[PDB]
Amino acid sequence: PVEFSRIVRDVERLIAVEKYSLQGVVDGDKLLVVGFSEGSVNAYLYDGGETVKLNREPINSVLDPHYGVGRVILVRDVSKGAEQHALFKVNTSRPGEEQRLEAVKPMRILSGVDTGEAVVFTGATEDRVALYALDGGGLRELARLPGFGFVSDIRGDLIAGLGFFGGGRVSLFTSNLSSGGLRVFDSGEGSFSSASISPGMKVTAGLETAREARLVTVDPRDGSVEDLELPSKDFSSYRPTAITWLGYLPDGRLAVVARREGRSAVFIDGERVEAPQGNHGRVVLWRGKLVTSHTSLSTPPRIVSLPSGEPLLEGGLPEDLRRSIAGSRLVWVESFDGSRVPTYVLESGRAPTPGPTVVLVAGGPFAEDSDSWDTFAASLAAAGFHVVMPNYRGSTGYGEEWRLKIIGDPCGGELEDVSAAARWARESGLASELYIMGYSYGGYMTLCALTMKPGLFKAGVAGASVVDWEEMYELSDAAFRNFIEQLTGGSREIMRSRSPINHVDRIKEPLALIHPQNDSRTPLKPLLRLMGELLARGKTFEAHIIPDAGHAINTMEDAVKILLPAVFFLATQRER
Amino acid sequence: PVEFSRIVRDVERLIAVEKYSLQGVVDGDKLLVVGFSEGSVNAYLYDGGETVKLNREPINSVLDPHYGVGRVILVRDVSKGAEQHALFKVNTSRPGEEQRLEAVKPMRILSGVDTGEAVVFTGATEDRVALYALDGGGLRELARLPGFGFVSDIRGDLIAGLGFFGGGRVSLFTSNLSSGGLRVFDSGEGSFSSASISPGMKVTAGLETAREARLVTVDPRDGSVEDLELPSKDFSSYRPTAITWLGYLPDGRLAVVARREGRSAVFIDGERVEAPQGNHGRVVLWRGKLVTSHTSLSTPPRIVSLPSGEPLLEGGLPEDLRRSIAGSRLVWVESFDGSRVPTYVLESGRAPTPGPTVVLVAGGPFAEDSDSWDTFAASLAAAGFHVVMPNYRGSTGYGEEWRLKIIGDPCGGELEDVSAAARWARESGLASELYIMGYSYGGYMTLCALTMKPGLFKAGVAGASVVDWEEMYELSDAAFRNFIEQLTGGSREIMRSRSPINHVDRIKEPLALIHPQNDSRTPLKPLLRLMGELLARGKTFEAHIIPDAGHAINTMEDAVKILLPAVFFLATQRER
Repeated sequence: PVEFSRIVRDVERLIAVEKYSLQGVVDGDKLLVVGFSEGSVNAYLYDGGETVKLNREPINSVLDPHYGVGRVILVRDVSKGAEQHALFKVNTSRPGEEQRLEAVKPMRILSGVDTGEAVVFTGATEDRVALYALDGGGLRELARLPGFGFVSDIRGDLIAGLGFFGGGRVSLFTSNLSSGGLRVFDSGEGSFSSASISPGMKVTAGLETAREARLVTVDPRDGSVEDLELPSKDFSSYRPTAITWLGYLPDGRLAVVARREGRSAVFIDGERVEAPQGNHGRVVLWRGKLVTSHTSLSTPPRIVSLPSGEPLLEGGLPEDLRRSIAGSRLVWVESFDGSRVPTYVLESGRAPTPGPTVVLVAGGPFAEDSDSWDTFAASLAAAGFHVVMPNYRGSTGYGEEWRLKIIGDPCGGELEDVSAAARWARESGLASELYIMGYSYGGYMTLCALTMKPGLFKAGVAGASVVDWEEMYELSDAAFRNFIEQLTGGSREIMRSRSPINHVDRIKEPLALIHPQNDSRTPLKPLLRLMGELLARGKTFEAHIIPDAGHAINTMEDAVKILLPAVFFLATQRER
Repeated sequence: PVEFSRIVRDVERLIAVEKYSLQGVVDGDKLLVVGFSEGSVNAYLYDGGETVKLNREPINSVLDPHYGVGRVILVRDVSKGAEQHALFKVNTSRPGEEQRLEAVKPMRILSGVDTGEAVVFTGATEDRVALYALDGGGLRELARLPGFGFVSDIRGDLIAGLGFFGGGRVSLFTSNLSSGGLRVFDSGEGSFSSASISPGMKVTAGLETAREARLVTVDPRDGSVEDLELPSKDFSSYRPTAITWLGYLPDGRLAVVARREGRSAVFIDGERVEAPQGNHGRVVLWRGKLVTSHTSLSTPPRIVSLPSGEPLLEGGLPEDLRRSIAGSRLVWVESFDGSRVPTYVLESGRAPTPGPTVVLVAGGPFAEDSDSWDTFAASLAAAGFHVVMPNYRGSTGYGEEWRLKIIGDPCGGELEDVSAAARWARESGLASELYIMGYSYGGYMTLCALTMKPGLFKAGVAGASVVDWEEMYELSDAAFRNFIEQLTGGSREIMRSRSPINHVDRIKEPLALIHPQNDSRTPLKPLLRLMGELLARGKTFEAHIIPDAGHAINTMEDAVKILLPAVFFLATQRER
């Protein structure tokens, strides 16, 4: 067959491998890392080499610590997957002892920074997206935001952040920790992707324009925007198309992680710092060393020091799993309007060529398939599927223009891009048969593909999918309502005609639906209706609804429950 | 630390182990066996060193052959699980060459016998249950049956069968191969469970009465019923409570399989024949040898020779799996009205005592938990659960009275019996925590327990369940409609108040639903509505819907798909 237990062995070990992200430096000279480890997402202190777990129960994230703070603020879903987060203070000297910050009622916590004195975060409720501050004086709403907004940085009383305030464009906003308020700075030529407040109290920001990315400095007093000149020209000669992150280190140096073609580079004051190939996260100064996270299509996220590339914290892949990843490459696929779609390809060592191939669209929109570890891809390659990961228009990493092409056109141009990648897989000799697997917006895309292009794929997996923009809209909080509005151009007609529930008649291929029951992003309710329509029309479908879980998986149990049936489904369709 | 891959390895091997049932003897000294082997239900010829697969694709069953016929009639679902069967002739000299008997439209085929000249079977369509004959003269409907009915035996032109024609009682019926018609013979004292036509053209039948079982002779000409006395008294001394099967061997000897307390014995002309402990199936004479099937709670069904107990065809369990079954016993649990519920207990070698215990109700009503192999039970024992298997009222094997107590009272006394067994598991020291898992009527029972006895189990798994008697009834064929009528006493009020869909508000425990999408016995559609109600009320639930599959699983793939989520769910609930 289908060797069920081998698939589970592989899949469970791919989930289990330790994955780390770098969050900052606390209690002077310890690293704060968030890790998938011991079967869950935990927060750890590292001093090189005890690793001390800070939380009891699994968490969802931590707020960004300012350097050397004596505490950590854990963000934990207290609603079984619906992402109503509560905040939990852990004093770094007493790990495992948590104190719920009761002043803040549960809400979808978006981002946040802890200064040591005050906790500043963005959060969404049913009625609003807001910027909040929690200090000794209690909880304050500093400003109501138009849409999704994220805190990037705080310096003194200045708060800087990124707002998604319209048309899919990203604005810079500032507020004040004392008085509050909101100053919004839009750019005419692109979107801001990252921000940090310089010692001079200006905001240095990554600006992503039509094709290129550059650094600018915004004076929040008068809104003047000037190009930031760096003492070294490595950065400008790199020609970056996206900025992952930037930050002023404690010693005043500007650290920038920028990318092109799905791989990043680290720059300090414009000077290129040697880094392992792949993608990098924030950069911290730690014991006079530059530390970052590093990942690639074959390297689970790990903490490395620069420029040596020396691992501080890494999970190692078993060798049999390493061998299953034959290799990766970037190809440029010609789409329907002559656009080239940057597609990452992961060749399985366990499949022939041509071989069964899954087009994997996970996450999105405004996500990117880069040279970064993907558990879905690895687990498909381990199961003997080649993987094609298309950066369809609406993806990030290739400029503002490519990313904005999706706005007002869900299940339009981007679906053509995904189809073009499928076609490329066959025509180039990669794929003997095509499947599509998607999660989130990708799950939405699976349903659009099967409804709009029947015959292209042999079978599809839709995880945590959008099936109806309209009912979803009705069920969404203020952040997601606004995001749907932006995505659809505020057009209720687009909401309707681009909803695959309205084109179920067209489905010819077998489909597996996987949905966490408490998903508050892509709710289950509409999915039940789709299943009724599939049943009434005699369609072949498989469905799996996962209990006490939502869009954000933070345990191995849930991860296995979401991922295993997807792989079993494909493995089984492969034998037919 | 739920070891997913370890459970998968055990469960896939437990499904994979070959399981055989004896069907008869063909072309003239070959055994006809139906086996789960090579991952599917197949028909084989066996001659004592070769096993020859007769079918191409997986089948559901074969019709009973008269000794030595040069063909086999396979019954295969041609509706992807909905159990609309076609019949397929295979000439035993040309295995793998099938010929669909196109004169017979697909229908739910219930039973059948092939004389070599004529194929006689019972079948249910939307509007009728009927006795049919297919000879060279085409298809003929011999008689319309009141409800479920099964052909038992044909001799010359006399057809004998068992009919469920009212009040849960089982009637003997006869018809004629030439003229057709229907003679029905009811007994006042009990139900007929088996029948065979003697050389003298009378019907020998197993009569199951209030407490004991006995053999009678029925003269179809005048309807006289007289006790059959046998030359040997071992059978009467045995005090059997049920008859499994009886048949006249080609030499005129009467073979009887009778059971008591979930274990059978074999008698030839009333004379006990040594047989391996457990349960036995039909008995054939093959090359001057008595051959039967044999199974026990630790022995997957196999073909053995009597009286030696010599295996002819058996799948061997791996050692590790054999040891996981610590032991079994029969206990008598006091129920709510003083009745003793005969419950089989399977102790797991991999659980402590007290230990996590699953009350397993699979199949039913009119089924029995006996000392017979159960893949669900073994696979729970292997995952570290003790298994408790109660013969609630409505079960067979303990007399007519116990079996008929369910009539008009679904989700009543029998649920009390199931709860009493759960209570006993805890009181006696076996169970540290209780779960309930059920399939088919057992699935119904899971839903009844969670709605009617919240807090009794920690969680439940309802597979292929009844959720609404009313909607199911609207979607049922003529056989199931009649059966629902019989079970509910034809009362629309019982249908309504005993449907767990009407009690969803009451569920406090996590619940996993498993359902094949084309189930035509317990349809999916009412399940979708249950899920909507569970969602709307904030209930924790897991659901798996299996594509292209129905109530009767005949492949490994489908079995894994139904069984794996059930075990994973319990194993995960166990860590709490």
